Amino acid sequence: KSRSSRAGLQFPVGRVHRLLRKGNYAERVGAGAPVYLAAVLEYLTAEILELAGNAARDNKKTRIIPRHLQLAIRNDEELNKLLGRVTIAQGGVLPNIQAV
Amino acid sequence: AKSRSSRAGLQFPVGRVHRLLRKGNYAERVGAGAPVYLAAVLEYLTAEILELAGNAARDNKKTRIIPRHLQLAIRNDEELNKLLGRVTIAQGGVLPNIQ
Amino acid sequence: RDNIQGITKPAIRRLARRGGVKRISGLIYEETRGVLKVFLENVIRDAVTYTEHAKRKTVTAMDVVYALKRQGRTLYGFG
Amino acid sequence: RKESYSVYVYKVLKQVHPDTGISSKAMGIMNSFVNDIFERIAGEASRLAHYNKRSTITSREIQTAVRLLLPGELAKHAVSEGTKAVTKYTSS
Amino acid sequence: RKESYSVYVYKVLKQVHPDTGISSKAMGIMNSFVNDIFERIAGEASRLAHYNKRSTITSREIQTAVRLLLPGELAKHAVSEGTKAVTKYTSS
Amino acid sequence: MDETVAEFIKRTILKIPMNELTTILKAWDFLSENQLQTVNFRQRKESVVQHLIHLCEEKRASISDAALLDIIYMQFHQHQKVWDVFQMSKGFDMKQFKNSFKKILQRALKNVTVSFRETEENAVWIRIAWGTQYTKPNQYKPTYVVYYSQTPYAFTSSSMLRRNTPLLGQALTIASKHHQIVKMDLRSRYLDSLKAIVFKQYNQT
Amino acid sequence: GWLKEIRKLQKSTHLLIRKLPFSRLAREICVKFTRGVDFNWQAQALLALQEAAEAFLVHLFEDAYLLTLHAGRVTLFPKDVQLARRIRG
Amino acid sequence: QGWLKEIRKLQKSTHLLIRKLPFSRLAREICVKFTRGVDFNWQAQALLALQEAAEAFLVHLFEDAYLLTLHAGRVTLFPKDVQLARRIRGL
DNA sequence: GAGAATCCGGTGCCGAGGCCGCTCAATTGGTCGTAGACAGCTCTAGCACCGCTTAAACGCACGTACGCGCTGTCCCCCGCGTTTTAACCGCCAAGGGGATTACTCCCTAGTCTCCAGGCACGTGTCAGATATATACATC
DNA sequence: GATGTATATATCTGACACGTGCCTGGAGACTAGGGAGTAATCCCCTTGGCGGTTAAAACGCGGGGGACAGCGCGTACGTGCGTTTAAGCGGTGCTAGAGCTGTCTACGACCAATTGAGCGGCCTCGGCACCGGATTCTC
Repeated sequence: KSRSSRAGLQFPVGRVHRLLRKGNYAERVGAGAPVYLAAVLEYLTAEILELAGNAARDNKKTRIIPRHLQLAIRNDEELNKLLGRVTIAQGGVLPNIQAV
Repeated sequence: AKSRSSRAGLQFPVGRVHRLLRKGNYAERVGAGAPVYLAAVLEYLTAEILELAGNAARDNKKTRIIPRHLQLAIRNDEELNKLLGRVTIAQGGVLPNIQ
Repeated sequence: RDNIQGITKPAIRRLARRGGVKRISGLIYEETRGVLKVFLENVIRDAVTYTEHAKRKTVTAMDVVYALKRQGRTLYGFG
Repeated sequence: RKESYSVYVYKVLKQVHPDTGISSKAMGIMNSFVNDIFERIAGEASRLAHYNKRSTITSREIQTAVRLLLPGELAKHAVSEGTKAVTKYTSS
Repeated sequence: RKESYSVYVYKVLKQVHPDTGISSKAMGIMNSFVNDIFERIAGEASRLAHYNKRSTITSREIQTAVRLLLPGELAKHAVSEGTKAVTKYTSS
Repeated sequence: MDETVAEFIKRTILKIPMNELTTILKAWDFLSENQLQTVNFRQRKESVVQHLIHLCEEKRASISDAALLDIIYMQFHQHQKVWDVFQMSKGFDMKQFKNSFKKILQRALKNVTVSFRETEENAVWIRIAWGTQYTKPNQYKPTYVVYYSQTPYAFTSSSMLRRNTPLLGQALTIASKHHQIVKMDLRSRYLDSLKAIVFKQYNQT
Repeated sequence: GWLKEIRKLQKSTHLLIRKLPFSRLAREICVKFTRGVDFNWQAQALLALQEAAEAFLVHLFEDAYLLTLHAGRVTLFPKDVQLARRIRG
Repeated sequence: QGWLKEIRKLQKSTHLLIRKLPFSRLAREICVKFTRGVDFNWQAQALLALQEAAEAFLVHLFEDAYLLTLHAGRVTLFPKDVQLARRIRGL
């Protein structure tokens, strides 16, 4: 009967609605908005973690570490434009070599 | 029967800024002393940039401010160039800059 | 007594190797010690303000994260 | 007493991957990811409640904020998935 | 019915200058200047009502927002002028 | 004046509660009572100290007067710190003692800050701000010495900054007319218990 | 020569500037912008300063080296670093 | 010479360096390709606004990209210079 | 040592500032709930320091790989003169829809009430880290 | 062909995935009142087109100006190697400082009357934009 399971999501809906009430964003908050918002956040989280898990798998390690998210972000094209002004702790860089 | 800016000793309004700062939904509670201070800050900024503009206006033997004078008064001063960095003034043109 | 020479002559070399530079010149060792210093001012003067406002003598990690977010260079990994 | 988003990211990771573990530091990155995108979209859509002289945030404003804040194909997939969530939310 | 800030900029210009006229286009620039700085400061100080878990905007938050949003000497002159306005506002 | 001592005086008066701030400012004896009458004592603390600094912007300021204000602040908050008890042996005006201690300490290191205050039962409260030979003396971590002319005992405040403890001990032993300094087990919070455990033994040796 | 050194450092992830000199530098610069007051950095925030400083310097030297290959150089002169800041603004 | 007079002349006046109707037809052609079928009305001030933004952006881009031709010893621009100038920023 | 650049004057013209009507939004004033300043107490986590120890920097000597100025060559933009062309100005019609008002209705907000979920705490135990030792890749 | 270069495993080491207790924030319910969605309307701002001009763009051409390629001297930089210095571990102390729990009070929302400060429309007239004229400058 919970609003997370009623819409078939995984991210919470009551917490997002609580942060849209107490966030000073508008005077009234509709009911059709935060379910849409949680669905978009769940899609972006799955979009990152799929590439992160595949890059972790190709390095023969069964654990996700921030170097793997660094590689997955900087190798993808869409997240290169979404996260283009982002530094990541314990990051490292891409293996960039260039000659003359 | 008595004006707010006249108590403030200022020239920018006070009730209009307070009205926008309530209706803008910036916080659910607005302190009373805030928009007077904010209007004084806005008055000092506009006074500084017009005081820099009028000297360049008299430098070009003119008395009517065109946007080129505002462009020059922004770009020649250092600290306003730090402030208004990512702003393209309309009808402005560029500084005389060669080589 | 040197106070900026804690940045060493090869630590700049390690950062240039991470950047991918084959052969550093000379006076770079006197140049980078300028630039870093300037950048730290535009964090620390921007990060000592927030902790001044909340009546705290402790400069937490969230304050530096907020100052770096305000500068434009968003940092994620801490909090 | 100080909440976070670790459990939900862990559930999504165990959904789309069988047994791929995640360290306790990189999970922190995910917190500062998704306490950030929510700051953009649900911030920026608030701005569209002000230009049109409204006072509500419905699903349409969040839809336009997703159309703005994301590049092309990712935005198309997100807007295609969100209304798919809303339609099965309405007929509860 | 659609207000602006032309009259007040004209009064400040006639205060700090005797007869320097201003065109009807450049005055428009001043509108989009000072409907902008007010969007920054009184926007950004609102953020400092959220990090410290408050609900008010007093003079101190606007003071810190001016300390942040302006470079050095201009910020020093502005913070020196604003409290000078407030102190003669208090003893009304 | 410099623009460092104003922050110190502002922070010190912000630490003072409103219950006895007028008592502190009357006992400090630095401003005119008409200027005490001018200052509103009914608004909040975040502007009363601004008005008091703006009084002290005009007339007079130093580091010595701010240090003496810090001494009077510390004399009424003895519940906060934890004290230590010393004693000298192997061996009188206090003016020569002040001059000897200040000259020995300023010959020991480059940058120190010494401040005195006279209190009854021949007491002297000595505030020391340590430093190095390259930096300014840190005002915010002082070291306080309660010294008595009659008894060879001295009460010692702890601090974050150690490594100057045997230097201060030998400089105060040479600064006094003595040769030995001890360090007993007596480390407690309240000054009256240390006072009693010293004076029950000293007055009735 | 150097080529075994680059491909070792673009693989690891640890800090390069040592923690204690960077801490002393931050405590030096901080005391000038607060009117002579000490502070107490949490042991987490200095990592945030150091990570932002490393990321900024690495991106800066990458762009400066992109400038050095334009003019036929391989060597990275101080004319190159003071030009990759005025372009970026 | 000639160019030394033209740099002094064009940096003095504040005109529009691009003609109106070709820029308007280009903006309408780009606007047709998004959300097809319907036309889109343009107010007469909005096209002037977008033209001022585009002129200020292109002038700032050429003035920024010229500094990578004095740096290489050359005098003349190249498309390598413009593509590198966009590579530095991140646009 | 004279066409080109700069200052000056005259004249139309048109927008900038003064002026009036007015209306609605800012002022004044009295009411009440409550947000936050203020004090004091409690755990904790940051700083100072020290002994060791050892990993890395420091200083230097030297070989040599690029930096740079020079110069020859060849190609390639710019100024110029002629021809062509479309941008613009002003007008004239017309009509699509932008802004305004009415009106009902419905949908979100507030308050109360009930309990299932998400967080802090604690713990065995597998993932990797580093370390040594041994089978391939190569200028 | 010796120096890397990848792999087997040793074990050991601690983070972490997991299980439990538990406090409180999320769900159910429902009224109610302002937000707004739909309907109509009328003007007002935009679109389309005729037509004539006039600056403005396109196109050949040649000529100097500049980019590019080779090259020699040399010097400023990498590397090898002994030292010596400062950085890390880690351990102790140990206390300033976050924070958080009550309180009480000044203070800001909330609301009815009312009036002038500021907005809309209008009308010049001086400031200014342009056109033509008289006084300097480098090749």
